[PDB]
Amino acid sequence: TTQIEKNNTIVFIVDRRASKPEIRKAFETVFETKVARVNTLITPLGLKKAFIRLAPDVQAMDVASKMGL
Amino acid sequence: VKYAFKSDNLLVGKSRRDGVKASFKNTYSTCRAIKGMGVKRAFAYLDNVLNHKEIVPFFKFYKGVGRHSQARGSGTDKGRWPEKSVVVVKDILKQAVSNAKHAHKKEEDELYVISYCVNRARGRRRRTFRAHGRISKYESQPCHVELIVGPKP
Amino acid sequence: TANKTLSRKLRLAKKTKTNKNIPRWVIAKDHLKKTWNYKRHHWRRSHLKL
Amino acid sequence: ANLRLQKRLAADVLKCGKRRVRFNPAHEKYIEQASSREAIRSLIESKIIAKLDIKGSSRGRIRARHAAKRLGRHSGHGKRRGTREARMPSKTLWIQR
Amino acid sequence: SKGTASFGKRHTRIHGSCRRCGKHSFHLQKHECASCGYPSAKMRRYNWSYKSLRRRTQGTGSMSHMRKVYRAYNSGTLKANARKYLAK
RNA sequence: GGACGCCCUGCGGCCGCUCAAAAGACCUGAACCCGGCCGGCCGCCGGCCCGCCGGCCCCGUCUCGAAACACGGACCGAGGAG
RNA sequence: GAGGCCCGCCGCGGUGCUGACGCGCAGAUCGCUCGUCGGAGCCGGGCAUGGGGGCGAAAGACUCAUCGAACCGCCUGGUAG
RNA sequence: GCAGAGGCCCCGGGGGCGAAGGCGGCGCGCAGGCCCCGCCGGACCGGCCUCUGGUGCAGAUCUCGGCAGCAGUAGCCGCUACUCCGCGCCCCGGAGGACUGAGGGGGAGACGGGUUCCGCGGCGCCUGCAUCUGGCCGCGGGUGACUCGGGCCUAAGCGGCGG
RNA sequence: GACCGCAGCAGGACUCCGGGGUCAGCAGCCUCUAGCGCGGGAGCGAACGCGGCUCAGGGAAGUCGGCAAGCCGGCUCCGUA
RNA sequence: GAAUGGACCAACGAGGAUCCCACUGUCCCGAGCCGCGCCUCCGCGAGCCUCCAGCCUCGGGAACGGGCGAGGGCCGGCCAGC
RNA sequence: GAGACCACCCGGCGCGGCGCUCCUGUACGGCGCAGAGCCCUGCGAUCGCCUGAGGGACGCGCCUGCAGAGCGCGG
Repeated sequence: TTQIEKNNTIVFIVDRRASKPEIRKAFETVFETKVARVNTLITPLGLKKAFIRLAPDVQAMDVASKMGL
Repeated sequence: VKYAFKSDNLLVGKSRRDGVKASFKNTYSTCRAIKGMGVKRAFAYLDNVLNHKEIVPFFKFYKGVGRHSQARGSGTDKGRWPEKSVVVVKDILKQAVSNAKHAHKKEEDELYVISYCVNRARGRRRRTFRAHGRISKYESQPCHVELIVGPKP
Repeated sequence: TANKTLSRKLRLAKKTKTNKNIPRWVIAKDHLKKTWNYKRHHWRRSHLKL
Repeated sequence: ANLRLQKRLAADVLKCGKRRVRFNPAHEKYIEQASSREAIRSLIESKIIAKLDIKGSSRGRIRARHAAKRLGRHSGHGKRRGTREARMPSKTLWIQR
Repeated sequence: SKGTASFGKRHTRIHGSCRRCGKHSFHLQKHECASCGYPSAKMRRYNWSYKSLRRRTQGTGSMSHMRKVYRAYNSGTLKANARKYLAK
């Protein structure tokens, strides 16, 4: 949650099959926001976790607030 | 029926513990030495074995136990001071001392230890490891201490 | 091992999430009487994939 | 009161090994409450958490014997434990000449 | 050094998981499954072991399709069959 | 699936409670083995008031012949072969 | 500056002690003492060779604590004066 | 004597007014064995006649399960080592005194293990003495790559090919 | 320090970076950095063991055999059958 | 007894012998002294074995007995050694 | 004075001082025109004197200081 405030990054678990570009289009279309970069690790427990850094113009704190995170 | 002693109107205070994590052999001896002692004398005596002033006579399981000067009087040259057992026997006696005095309203002097049954109990079985691919055991020997304070012998 | 394979990682991952105790509420609902999983493993003794 | 987690963090902040790290024993409580690199950094300004110097061995005895060796004081045949050719290669002197 | 020292120089994975049978029977060097038989199309069944055959065969899994279709044969799969034989 | 009260630094104990019963982590609960308390000085067989006299080698098994310095046998329970 | 040269560290072997241990630290370990140490050297990974077959600077050695013929199942509850 | 089967047990065999089983004590029988009494136990069980058999155990380096004496015995003899004080546990903090001694008891990787990593709480196990410790247990988290590696290409090799 | 040997198994595991002093040395011996105090402690100071020292005078007479120990050793310079 | 190779030894060799100088507890002839075990305590705690029982002399006996015949010794309970 | 443990023999013990005697071999430091020499009053391995010194002691003699004989247990 500190990352949302200083890295503009919302961390989301996404499907393992999803590629970086697919999560860019999905985050943009579902949360109506602009994304800059998605870094992705597969959790030791086999879950893809995405670190979406939102584009500078949008602030993640507002985007997180709309989701409730 | 866990308690071996049958009071049959003997006005006694009884406290026990089940599978106490001590050695059966060492605890048995502490209880036997305590038998017949005044409740106060027993408390002082058990404090003395902890302080090494007085020894616990080993009347039964004595092989490999060293003769000491303190046991000269008890009639057995052999004796040992078992510290872990002494703590348990004092704790069990304390619960009996309080329970008789609260239940039978008896002054501490009147109460004297009268019964000491200790029964070997089931114990943990940690494995030991030996030479030539052999696996041994380090089975424990817990005991069920039952100590009863009473009016008179 | 730090150079693992996703397919191997996926099978090892299931084992980590599966090695869990019976939920206490499950024990209560079914009246289990046997609260130990017996399919629970330990990294020191158990060799998965052996 | 394990101060081990605080000690590990203090080592990275100070940039030194845990052995060098020392704690002011008086402030046991304020170190126990510390739980972060930043919190330890505030303690470092208070000087309760400090590192020692590397206390490296003295070279004074060595730099005295070395100077005496320049005066030919400790060189003798008993002192030599290696062959002349090892101490002075003959190739070295010819190549220089 | 026949036993302990020799066992200490082991740090390799001779066998690996099988594609078809999900067991640590696939030799990595030979590319064959000890139990599954993969990459052979036919599976490895040997009547020398009754127990091995029993450990993996029909009935040792969901039997999803077969169960559903067997149940239908005790119901309306047979009526569908009669309709096909006659016209369609 | 354990009311209460008493204590205990506390653990835990103690009472009791529920129930027909604790049946209390479990139906019955044997043998071996062991702890208390009490009672004796003791293997068997016989006579006797009862600790004295008399008699008693360790079985099974092969074997001409076993107490054998032949072999098998710690102990007890269950299973075990025309 | 040459050498299947010598001494010697790590390594690589294992000579003695008939040492310790011998229900072991250990189904072969430990201590000194050793042989060698630019070589016909050592070490890791990949690979190939399969059972009367392999491999062997040959010891019937080695082939996963098994080898003068592996191991697992089966024929097989093989047969025995 | 055992365990079943077919019958019988003269108002339809014995049983919560206590079955089988267990523990002691009589009695009968040459004995195999039976019977009854007391106590525990808590629902089944027989006698006779005919029938059946997977029908009686001191042994088999018998099988399996329990467990004794030895015996509070043998042993816990590698890696130089701890001490004082704090509230102090072998954990921790300060102060001493050591040690591994850069072919390290250091800091890192390949492999192999597969979450052991970390933080918080605890000890019921385990830590072969202890523990307030922990690699142990419960809970919650933790692995981010255009440049590093896989992928890529070939090596020994291995497959594939009208056949 | 988590691999592999039934173990928290004086067992075995491949690399990479490698300070100071004495030294010919990456040897031995102490040290800086960094790690750290290891299946527990107390006493007593028997026999006997296990490792380690020393021993008068003699010196292998000991023993199957000088086994074991002891001697020797670095460097320079003579002198070498 | 002559490539089932004969003779021959420079240099080697953890190869197998013999002797000498040196050196030393190898020994005469053993003695003292460290550490660590042992021993005693505190806490932990097995293994293995086990017909029974654990004193001898002689006799007879599967010819070499703890037990059997005849004597002669022997409270019982333990430790450290061996 | 005795010892694995015990037992044995002795008991108001012991601790740490002081003398005596003994072991080793002349303590730190100060002093010198010592000192081979070198060089500025500096340097120097050493040597002589204070010093058969100092340091040490588990043997003796003494207390000069602290202490020291359990209403502990059993009869």
